[PDB]
Amino acid sequence: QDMSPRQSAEAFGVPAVSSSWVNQDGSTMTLVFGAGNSVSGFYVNNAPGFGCQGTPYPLVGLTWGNFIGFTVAWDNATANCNSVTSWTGFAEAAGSDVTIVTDWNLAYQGSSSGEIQQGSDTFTLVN
Amino acid sequence: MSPRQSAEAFGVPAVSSSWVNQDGSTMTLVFGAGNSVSGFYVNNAPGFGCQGTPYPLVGLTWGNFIGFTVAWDNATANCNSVTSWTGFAEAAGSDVTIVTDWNLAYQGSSSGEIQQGSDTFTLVN
Repeated sequence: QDMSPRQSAEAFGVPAVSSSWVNQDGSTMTLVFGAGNSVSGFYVNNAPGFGCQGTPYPLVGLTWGNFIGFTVAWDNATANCNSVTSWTGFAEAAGSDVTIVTDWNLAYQGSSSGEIQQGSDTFTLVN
Repeated sequence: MSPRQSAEAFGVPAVSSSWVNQDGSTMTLVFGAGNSVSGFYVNNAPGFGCQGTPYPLVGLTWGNFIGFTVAWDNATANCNSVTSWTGFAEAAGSDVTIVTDWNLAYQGSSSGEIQQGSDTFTLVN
């Protein structure tokens, strides 16, 4: 009874196994639903005041129903910001639109010792 | 990046490690290729459904930084919700601690909600 990739995407509230999104800062991401409640994809940060912008970083997570969680480690071939971010949240469908309401935490190296910064991102489905 | 090197860099001298948080919740972390962590989590925290049964976890690390997610769905119990943790490991002698913050996305009183909390994990072996 493992949910198919397509069943998982439908439960989240999107038509296809892959979906494109944009947040309030114009950061973009693509989500790919797989077997085992799996979430894969990539993230492109556009948020002012952050490093590691404008290039894709892998994301991995899990999902159940309209709930999701996923992590991005800020290392790729182009740059490194020695940090990790996770998002957790819920999808809301309305008409032909979907939004994901998330909260995030970011683990990074403070000027002294490890620190965890927090925020919220709202993502809308790009059709 | 190889598993053991990732695990090392996190502060554990082994690809497989077991942890327990302040409330008695347990998890096993396996460092895989690249930046991957995979394992299982047993929630023994007061007041949550889905106690005492193992759920898959997945995440990524970089250095002593980690993020991982658990969907509260398995064959025993479904709590229609997901939790992610994000934090950092600190090593003292052969002790290793993970300080994390977590978010739980769930179906609240009248709509989706996100509850926040903090877990500290210690390395057991």
